[PDB]
Amino acid sequence: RFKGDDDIPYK
Amino acid sequence: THKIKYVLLNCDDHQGLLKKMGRDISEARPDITHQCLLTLLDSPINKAGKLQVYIQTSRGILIEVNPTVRIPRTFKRFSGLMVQLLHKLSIRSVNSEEKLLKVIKNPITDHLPTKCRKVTLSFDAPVIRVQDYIEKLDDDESI
Amino acid sequence: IPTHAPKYEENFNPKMKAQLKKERKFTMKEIRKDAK
Amino acid sequence: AQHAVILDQEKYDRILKEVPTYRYVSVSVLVDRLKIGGSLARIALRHLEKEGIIKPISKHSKQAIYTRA
Amino acid sequence: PYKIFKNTAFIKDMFSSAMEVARFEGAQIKTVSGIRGEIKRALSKPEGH
Amino acid sequence: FDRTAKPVPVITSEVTESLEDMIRRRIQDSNFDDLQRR
Amino acid sequence: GSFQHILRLLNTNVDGNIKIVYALTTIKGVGRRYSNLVCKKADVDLHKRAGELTQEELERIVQIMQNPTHYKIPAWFLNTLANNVESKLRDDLERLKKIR
Amino acid sequence: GVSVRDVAAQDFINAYASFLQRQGKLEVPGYVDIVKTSSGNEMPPQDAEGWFYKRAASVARHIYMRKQVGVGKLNKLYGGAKPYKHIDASGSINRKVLQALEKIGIVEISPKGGRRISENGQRDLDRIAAQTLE
Amino acid sequence: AVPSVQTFGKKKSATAVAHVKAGKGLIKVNGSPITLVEPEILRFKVYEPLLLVGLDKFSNIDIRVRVTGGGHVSQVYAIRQAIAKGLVAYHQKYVDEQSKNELKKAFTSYDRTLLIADSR
Amino acid sequence: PVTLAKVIKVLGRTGSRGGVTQVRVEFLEDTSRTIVRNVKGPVRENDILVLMESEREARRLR
Amino acid sequence: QVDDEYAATSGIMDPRIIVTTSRDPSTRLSQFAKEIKLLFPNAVRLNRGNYVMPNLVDACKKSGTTDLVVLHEHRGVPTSLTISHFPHGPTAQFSLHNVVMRHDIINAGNQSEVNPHLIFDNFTTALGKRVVCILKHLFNAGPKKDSERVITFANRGDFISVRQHVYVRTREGVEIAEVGPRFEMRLFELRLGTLENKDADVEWQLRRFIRTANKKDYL
Amino acid sequence: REEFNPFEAVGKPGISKQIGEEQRKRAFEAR
Amino acid sequence: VVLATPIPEEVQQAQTEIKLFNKWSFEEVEVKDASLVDYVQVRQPIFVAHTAGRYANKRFRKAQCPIIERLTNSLMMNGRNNGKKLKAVRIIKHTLDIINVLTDQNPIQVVVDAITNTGPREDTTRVRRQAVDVSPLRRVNQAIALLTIGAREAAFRNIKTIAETLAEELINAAKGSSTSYAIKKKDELERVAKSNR
RNA sequence: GGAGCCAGCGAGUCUAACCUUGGCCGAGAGGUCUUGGUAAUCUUGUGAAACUCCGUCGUGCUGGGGAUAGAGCAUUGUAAUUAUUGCUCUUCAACGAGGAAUUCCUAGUAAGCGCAAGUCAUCAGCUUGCGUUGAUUACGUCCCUGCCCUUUC
Ligand SMILES: [Mg+2]
Ligand SMILES: [Mg+2]
Ligand SMILES: [Mg+2]
Ligand SMILES: [Mg+2]
Repeated sequence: RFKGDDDIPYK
Repeated sequence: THKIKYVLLNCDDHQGLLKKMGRDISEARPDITHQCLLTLLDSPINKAGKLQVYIQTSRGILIEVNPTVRIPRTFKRFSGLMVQLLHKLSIRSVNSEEKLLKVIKNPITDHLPTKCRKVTLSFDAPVIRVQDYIEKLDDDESI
Repeated sequence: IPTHAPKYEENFNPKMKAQLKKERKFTMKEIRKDAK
Repeated sequence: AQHAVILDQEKYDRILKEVPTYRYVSVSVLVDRLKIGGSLARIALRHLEKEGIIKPISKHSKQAIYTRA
Repeated sequence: PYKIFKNTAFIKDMFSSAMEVARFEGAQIKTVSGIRGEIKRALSKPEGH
Repeated sequence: FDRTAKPVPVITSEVTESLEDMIRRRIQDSNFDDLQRR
Repeated sequence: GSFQHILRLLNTNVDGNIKIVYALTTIKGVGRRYSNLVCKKADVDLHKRAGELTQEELERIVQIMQNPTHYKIPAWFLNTLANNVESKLRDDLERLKKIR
Repeated sequence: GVSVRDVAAQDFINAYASFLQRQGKLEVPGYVDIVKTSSGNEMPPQDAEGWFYKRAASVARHIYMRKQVGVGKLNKLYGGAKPYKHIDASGSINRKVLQALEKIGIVEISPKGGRRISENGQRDLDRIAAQTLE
Repeated sequence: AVPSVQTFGKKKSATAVAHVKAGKGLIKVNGSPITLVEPEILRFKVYEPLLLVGLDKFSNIDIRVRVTGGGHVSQVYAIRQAIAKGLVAYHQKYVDEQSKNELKKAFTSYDRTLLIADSR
Repeated sequence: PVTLAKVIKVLGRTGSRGGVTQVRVEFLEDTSRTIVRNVKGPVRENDILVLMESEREARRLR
Repeated sequence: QVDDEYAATSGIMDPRIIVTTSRDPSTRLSQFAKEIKLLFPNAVRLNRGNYVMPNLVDACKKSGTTDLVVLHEHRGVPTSLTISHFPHGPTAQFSLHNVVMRHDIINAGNQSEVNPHLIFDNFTTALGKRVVCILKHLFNAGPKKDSERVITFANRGDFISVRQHVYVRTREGVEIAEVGPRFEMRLFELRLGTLENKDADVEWQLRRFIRTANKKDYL
Repeated sequence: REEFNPFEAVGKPGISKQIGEEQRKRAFEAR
Repeated sequence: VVLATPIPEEVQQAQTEIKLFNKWSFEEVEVKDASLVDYVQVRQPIFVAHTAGRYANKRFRKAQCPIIERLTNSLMMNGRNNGKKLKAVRIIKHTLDIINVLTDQNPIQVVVDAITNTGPREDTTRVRRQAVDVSPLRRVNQAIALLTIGAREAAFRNIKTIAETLAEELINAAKGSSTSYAIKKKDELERVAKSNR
């Protein structure tokens, strides 16, 4: 689970 | 968007191209939308599931933003999402269960709740207390 | 509320066999012109 | 959605209890209110007929309509 | 020939692929019997017909 | 390879200017071949 | 006993709520028709759902699957170049371009 | 003066098929339960037990209405769409239906071609018409 | 010979030939009773003359209808038209003309298509 | 309460917008009283129309 | 000279035309049929859904029509145009090549539907006069002298190019603007009878497999 | 003259054949 | 009555009087609103809807067509149902049966009450918008259209079929309850017209 | 999945092998032995489809969807293990009603459904014809747009 100021993963 | 590959037209990154289009590049800034959606979607009210965002593009494109979506915080990736959305008319989740961003048919009213109060932000209009207006507004209605 | 990442491509292209078929159609159209 | 696929004893009893009550009885009524599978709604309707709890008004293959006895 | 509909006919072994037929569309052709005919169009399936 | 029939005529520009010139020339004298009531 | 909401057949998770034929269809190599045939050979009532099945029925179905010929499943029933073509097309296009 | 035509088609077919399986004299080939009955069909007859007897009843009925019928016309009659181009039914099943019906004596090899309703078969069908009318 | 009349009914390509003779109220279509005509939903669409003019008129006569061409609905329309026209013709030929008058009156009052062909 | 009025004449040359017809209706309650109304669908003489308001006077809608 | 079938009616009774299409027309053919209606001043478009030719020709003949126009297409591309003159022919069939419809134009505008002036150019042979005579009588007689619309049929190697223009006379020259459509029509059948009668005698008929076909001229 | 001939209001793409043949025409001239 | 060809008992009761599907009588059905009287046609009784009558020839002939046929015709739409009038007749028969089952009152009068109630009495026309009165023929047409499309949309992706959802829509419309889809649009259109009054 | 079950336009073999009924074999595709027809005569009532009745399924990207792919059983040539057209099984994707915009349509009409012939242009799952089921809305206006007619004013 992502939270707060996380950016979506970059592949 | 415009083919150079399709790239979101930007105020600083692209100047000559928008001149060729004849559009005043001053009104060619999607970063304002990116930040506004960023500040919106990250607000606790979204985390409480009491908000829906609608985007009306200047061209006349209406976009529905599912509260579950998460735009990339980096502007460069945000542009990649927009060009993807505008051409495919929809964005699907990584898990492939729901369409987070969807283009929808105008007018806006049909999508809005049956009983809803409509207001705009006007610098010339009387200055109000946002909190006070929301309590005196009725409950079943939406803003 | 649930949070799900949006899926997208870094660069959008609007596999090779279809590309081969695509080149064929272009070749069909031109050669027909030359014959006519 | 989740509609019950099996006739349990507690599910058996309730079908007998309310099914006299409804003015209108059909496959749709059973699934909507009793959360029972469509096939089990059908087997119930042929079941409920043979004891006479419900009376048939018109029998069509797609649509079956019944009333309380 | 392998399939015949009165004047119209389908022919095989003349061309290896549809590549060739497009080049030779409308060409003058005739049978050994002397009946004249024409290359009307290339069949997509199979190649060369 | 020998061709059987007339190729379909193509309207390149020069054909267009020739036809337009013919039309303009005809209308200049009002040389119209038109049906008339009797 | 208790109805089985989920079952494990041939290393596959199968939902109990589905009819036996269309429940076995989820198995790789098993279609609607093959599922119907194996169910029939197993002498299992098709109107039953997957979870009402007794253990002997499940084992019989498994053996039917693993040994089809032994139980008379019909034989008719049971189940670089592209680069060269690309080069050829390239050569054809090159000659064509040379003509023009 | 009861007759097959005096009875509803579905009712007569069902009743006479019931009489067939109750009698148990109709020969069933081993493969009835493995076949499509047609190329266009996607799935076998759901009523695996009694579909054959129902087909036999239907064939006997059509033979009653029409004096002479062959395998081909039954194949067309029992055929349906699979664009869809009206694929014909399975010849083997109709042929075995005919052979079974003539083994019972319901039908017989018609001169001039096809099959003829046997007089014994005629009175039999009239009988089942009589009971189903009741 | 037995008194008899013959009439035709038509709609689209469907054509029905009705023979009406003296009889015992025996009505047949395609060799089968009127009660077995299909489709069932339009069964009563075949019944309009019988129920409109009363069955007692039919009880004294035999009617045989042979239908060919067109679809099921057009066949039903041809059948009903043939029954009506045959009944009217029979009362014309072998019954007094006043009865023919009431028959045509009822048929036209309900649906003119029963007597007059409606060609599209 | 909605009043009922019977059409007596269908006006022409009114310049009314397409799809709208100006008519004269006499009230069922009082025959003498007559009022000009605007109708949005197919209308003929002698038919009865429902008037939610009996006060407004019809004006050309361009 | 005006042909026998038209000599009776060539310019007293204005031609009344029905333009129609084949069964289940595509959208493009319907648009093309609309354009052909506008080309002919007295044309009325009739949707041919399940109509049958003997019924069509009979009903058309009972209504007193002079000419019937039926259009055929291939994947929304007009292919053939047949003109049949009542009460007893002739029937002329044409093949349409390089068809360009006015729907292909943005901001095109509306046509003028005045009685158009006619231009038939390079028609010399007897068959050519037949074609000109057939086409001429589709239009009204004696267009007004100042009518700004002109329809031209130009023969170039048996291929009749059809164009329409609207002209304005200027002090030093006249300027003409094409309104469209563009299409080249080649005759390939001519029969002495209505289109319904398949047994009608063939007045003229195009030989395509003849060795001189690649160079032979007819109109 | 140039303005009021849309086919050569502006025409939709692909209506004309001028570009396709002119290249071949000069090519045929070269051969 | 005895005949060589046996005839059912119900058929002689039909001989007694004309009834829709040999189960419902037209004698007691009355249009409640006076204005709608001459376009909601129920006076001539019929066994079955399917009539193949010509109703598009003249402008107001449609009024003489019986209302049940109009509903059946309106029931078949959206392409996949076009041309299947037999299915429409069967669905309407089942709908009448359902309406009678839910409410003992005559389903035909229920239909009449529903079409009367749901008819928009005032609408809007572009000039901005201006409020206009609606011709009663338009009232019946829009009422039928609203009811049919509502019954359809209710059961488009629901276990409910067309017959029972149509029966529910008709019952609610006759009741005047807001649960009915078409009543919501009748009220909305009238409110919009009132705003531009 | 069974059962009921109804059209019309046409085509079809001489110095040949076309339409093919019927019998038998084959799960099917198809094979095989006969038979009628140079045709209002035989194929053919072309027992078309959609459709109707009775059953199974059941709001689940599910028994909707059939793209892609694999393995087989056959036909056609031809001498290749070459393709070709059919059938069986398995595999089972996008798609949940479609943005800005845009095209067409008034009665046997829109729309759905199939059957036949490829008869010198065009057409090969495309052209034409044939038949089956069969609607909603309007049939009034020059208000807006556009095109005309008259003033032998
Ligand atoms: Mg259509
Ligand atoms: Mg079609
Ligand atoms: Mg076509
Ligand atoms: Mg008009």
